[PDB]
Amino acid sequence: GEADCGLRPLFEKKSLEDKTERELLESYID
Amino acid sequence: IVEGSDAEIGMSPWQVMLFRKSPQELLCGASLISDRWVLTAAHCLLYPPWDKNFTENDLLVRIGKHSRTRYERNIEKISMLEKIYIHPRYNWRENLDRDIALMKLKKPVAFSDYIHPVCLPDRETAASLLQAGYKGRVTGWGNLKETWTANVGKGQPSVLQVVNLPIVERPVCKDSTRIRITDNMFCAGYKPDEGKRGDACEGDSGGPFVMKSPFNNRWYQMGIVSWGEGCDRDGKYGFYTHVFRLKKWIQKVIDQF
Amino acid sequence: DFEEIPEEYLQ
Ligand SMILES: N=C(N)N1CCC[C@@H](CNC(=O)C[C@H](NS(=O)(=O)c2ccc3ccccc3c2)C(=O)N(CC(=O)O)Cc2ccccc2)C1
Ligand SMILES: *[C@@H]1O[C@H](CO)[C@@H](O)[C@H](O)[C@H]1NC(C)=O
Ligand code: NA
Repeated sequence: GEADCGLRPLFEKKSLEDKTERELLESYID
Repeated sequence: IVEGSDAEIGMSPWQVMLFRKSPQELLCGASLISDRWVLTAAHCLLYPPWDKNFTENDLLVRIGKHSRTRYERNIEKISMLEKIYIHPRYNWRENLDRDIALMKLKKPVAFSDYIHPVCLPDRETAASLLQAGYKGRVTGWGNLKETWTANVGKGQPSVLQVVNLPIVERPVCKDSTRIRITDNMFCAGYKPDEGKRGDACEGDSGGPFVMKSPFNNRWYQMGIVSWGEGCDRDGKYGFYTHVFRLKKWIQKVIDQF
Repeated sequence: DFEEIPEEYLQ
């Protein structure tokens, strides 16, 4: 179906997170 | 990027560099949205007052880069442009309203570990994520300070920079600038009382303001670095093209062309 | 201060 997007080969796709994405997600739950 | 930090390798696989051919210089950032389409700011390409009017032949697009200056032979791909499309009601006269442009690549690029497209948001995503107080991310190879001492101060980064910034309430955005801001813009950055800093700066323009959805794990481009008054000034905010509000135009151009 | 790229791309 829809083309793959917004999942980085070296991060999401290997279940690793970048140094500062946790900061983005926590902003959602204040 | 002011007050940001080095990106990790492959942290922004959709980040594109707009490279001027002659002289060789960094024009603007941009983002990859499919194998043949690139999104950027209109004002990177066209601004009549300074007789700025670039052309398919005037520019190269560089995809997959980490270093600002190196030719990263193994990793980056260099493409030529087939055609440029600027939003027909882009207002360069008074406020940079609808600061958006598409670029069609001459040939498709092969994706890799370093080259991957960002998602564009649907109605549901845009409604949930574009809320005051939520943080997005800006990346680019633009300047590290507004101003600096010539031939001593640094300057320009050597690798891609990243900063995370909160979206700001529409009332505060309005109060901070004498410019007539429209519904095709949002502003982000920290408020004077918050103790953190950060902003885009010269050369970051046209690059992506992205956010990550916690429910599907995908990255969405919500904004495009558009304009601001200086870099990282107290009581000032960066303004971004509102990608969702302008999605119908994007949709038309890609479908028809 | 850019490294030079293949001149095929610079025409
Ligand atoms: N702090 C930020 N996040 N931004 C975005 C990244 C570039 C930053 C520095 N760049 C500047 O400070 C120069 C100029 N500002 S301005 O306050 O003079 C300004 C603001 C709004 C305006 C609307 C219409 C016409 C002129 C305007 C001029 C401008 O934004 N830019 C954009 C940029 O730096 O890419 C320079 C520019 C404006 C319009 C066309 C070409 C170049 C400002
Ligand atoms: C810029 O250049 C293009 C192609 O040369 C031309 O068709 C267009 O009308 C120009 N636009 C402006 C505003 O100068
Ligand atoms: Na500010």
